[PDB]
Amino acid sequence: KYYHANSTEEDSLAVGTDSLAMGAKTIVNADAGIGIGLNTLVMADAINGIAIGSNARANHANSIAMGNGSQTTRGAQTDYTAYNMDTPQNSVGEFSVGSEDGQRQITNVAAGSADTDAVNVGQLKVTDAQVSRNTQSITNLNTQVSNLDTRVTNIENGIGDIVTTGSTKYFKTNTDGADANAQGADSVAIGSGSIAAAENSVALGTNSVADEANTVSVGSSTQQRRITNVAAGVNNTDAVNVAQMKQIEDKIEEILSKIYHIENEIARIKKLI
Amino acid sequence: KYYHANSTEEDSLAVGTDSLAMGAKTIVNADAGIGIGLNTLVMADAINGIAIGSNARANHANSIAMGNGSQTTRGAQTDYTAYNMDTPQNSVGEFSVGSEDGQRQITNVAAGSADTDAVNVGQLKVTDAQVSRNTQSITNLNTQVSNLDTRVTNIENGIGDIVTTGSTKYFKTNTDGADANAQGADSVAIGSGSIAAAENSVALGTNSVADEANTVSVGSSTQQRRITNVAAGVNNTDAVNVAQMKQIEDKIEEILSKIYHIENEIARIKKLI
Amino acid sequence: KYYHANSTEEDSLAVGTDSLAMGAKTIVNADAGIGIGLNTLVMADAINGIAIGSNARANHANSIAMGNGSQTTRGAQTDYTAYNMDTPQNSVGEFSVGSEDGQRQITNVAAGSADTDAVNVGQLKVTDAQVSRNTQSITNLNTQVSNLDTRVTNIENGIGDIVTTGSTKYFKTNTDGADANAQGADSVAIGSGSIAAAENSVALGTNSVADEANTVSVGSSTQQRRITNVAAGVNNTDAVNVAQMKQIEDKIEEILSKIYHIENEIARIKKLI
Ligand SMILES: [Cl-]
Repeated sequence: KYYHANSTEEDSLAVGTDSLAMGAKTIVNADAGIGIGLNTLVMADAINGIAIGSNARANHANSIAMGNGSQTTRGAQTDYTAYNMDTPQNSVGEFSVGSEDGQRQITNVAAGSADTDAVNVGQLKVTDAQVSRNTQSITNLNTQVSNLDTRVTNIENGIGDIVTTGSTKYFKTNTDGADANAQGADSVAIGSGSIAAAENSVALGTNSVADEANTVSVGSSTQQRRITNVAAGVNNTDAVNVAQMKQIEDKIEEILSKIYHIENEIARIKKLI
Repeated sequence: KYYHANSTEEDSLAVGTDSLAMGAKTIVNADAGIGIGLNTLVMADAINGIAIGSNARANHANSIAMGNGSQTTRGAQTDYTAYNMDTPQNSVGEFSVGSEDGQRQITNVAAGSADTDAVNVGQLKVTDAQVSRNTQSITNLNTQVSNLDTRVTNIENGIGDIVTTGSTKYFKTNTDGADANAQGADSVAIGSGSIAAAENSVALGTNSVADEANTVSVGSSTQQRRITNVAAGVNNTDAVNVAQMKQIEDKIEEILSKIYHIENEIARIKKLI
Repeated sequence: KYYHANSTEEDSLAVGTDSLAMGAKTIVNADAGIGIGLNTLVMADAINGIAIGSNARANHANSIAMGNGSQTTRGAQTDYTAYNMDTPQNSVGEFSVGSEDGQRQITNVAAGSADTDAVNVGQLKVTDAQVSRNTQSITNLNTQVSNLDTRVTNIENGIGDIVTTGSTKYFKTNTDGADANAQGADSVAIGSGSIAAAENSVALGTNSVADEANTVSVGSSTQQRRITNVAAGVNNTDAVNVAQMKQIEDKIEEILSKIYHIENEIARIKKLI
């Protein structure tokens, strides 16, 4: 009277101590067990459970099932291991909305607030919005970087020439030895193994050594150098060249010749008295 | 007798074949259908369904609803794109906890373990912990990268100056001709078109050619150079200057003068016999 | 008759207006309230609520609970900040599957499709597959970058030391002064304060000034320089050294001596007539 049930099928059987069970062919064998509809079984004494649907099945201790051919699949789980979740978890029971051969979408759900709340598809999308933002940021950086590698790579291929041969297109030196050394104040040192030891000096050439204030050394005591292709000095502080000296040598030879003849004439007189 | 129901409202109607239905105004029209409470409708023969609440509504085949003005919204769904997946998903049914214009939070839920388990707000937080870690990693690299670009920029804007001008603040050459050439071992070549062909040599100046072991060439056969601002040599292996030579020229002129007078005196005698 | 309930416990009490309530010791105090099984309450002010299980508990307005010692924990919550949302959220009710002290895994669930669908552990795994992919990409870029910094520190620690010093391993100059200046066409200027003012000229040395076409200046009017370590000239356009000159000075001194003796002999004759 307020609980109608159209049927010509067999009796309901609420077998368990303190149990409830409604519907045709409904075998509730478990203590304090609920089950509702066409052959909703409460398997093994397996206690306190619930199955609410056509051919429903409560199989695990302290669990629930819901609907068509639904079954409890593991129930209470203790010291168990959840996905995305180091540290173990505890559970007081399962809640099935389906089966191992068949599952169910859980519609119309408000976005979780506290930690143990079902989270919906929207609350995920929000995360996945960032992953996306991030993934893009990465493609940029792989890109940006692949370029920096190229730029840096060129510097090593266009300057590398300069840092290794210590040379430029107009100040070249074919050598691989000791670094030039400009050791005195305002000194210049050109070429491997050169040394400008003195105030305001220049050491010009491989293993040149300038060891005296205000000089330009074209070599050393262990190895001098001739200077070549030098135009005749004109001013007082210009360098003289060999052709210039040659001129003087020439006048000296002319003199000696004159003195010879003079000596002859003086003999030619002395004796001709 | 153990199933009380306070009411003066109309009858329950468990209409469907094999169906159960309890509560006032509860119209269960569907076969093997359950529905419980104030006008909980099982719409269209739409089968095997369930609605458990005030004005509840089971509308889709094989589905469930729960609570105030709740409705099944799509039910079983075959080969359907599920969020985030890739391959199609199958579903035996829906389970509504609400409606299109009203939804419900699902509290007190143990963290999912297997793939088809509801995941809670905690299991998401764990993911979002990493997104955060990652996002920060990005901001760093963005920053670190930009810092490198600025660095590479400065190299590219300091080192270029050289690579084009072949010149540095302290070694300069106003020019745009042939790269200098240091072709001999340990040789030095300064300035466009210079050539240091010989062992241990220097070619000092535009189009200078030093073609002899142990020399410094200040030009070539096609164009020599004067060397200027040269102090008087003191040591044997110092370069002499013109004023120095001028001294010697001066003594020679004094000699010639003497020889003239001597010649006169010798004539002045010869003839005065 | 189709609703059996094995028990010797007290009566069910469907107290609330329009309410339903089945099972032993079941106190349904709330209007339009459902509750099913042993000792299940609907007290507090649990308007329209539901509890379906052993010792079940509907405590919050418009809410639901399900199973063993289950309780409604907050119910309808409006304009609450739920995890990850920024926007506030509305809710028509809670759905508990457990307790503040004890919770439940929700097995056998089809992957959510629309926004308000429970999402399963699988749908998360898909996300977390990318986070992983991304995290790896980061570790790479942190690496790739740590390299580039290395490579770039090096260039700075090689080249730019040039741009600061004006010096390469083989063209050094120990100086802070005025840049070099190569002002004439095809001119060369070496060292701080040097000036190559003239066509095709070289200014060799700190504050050297070459102000005449086709010259190499080793200094200036304000400060000249000796040139050292210079081999004896051989060719006409080679520079002469001092030892070369000393030889000529020596012959001149020999000549003057001769002329002295000649002069004496000439006097020795003149007067000896
Ligand atoms: Cl990420």
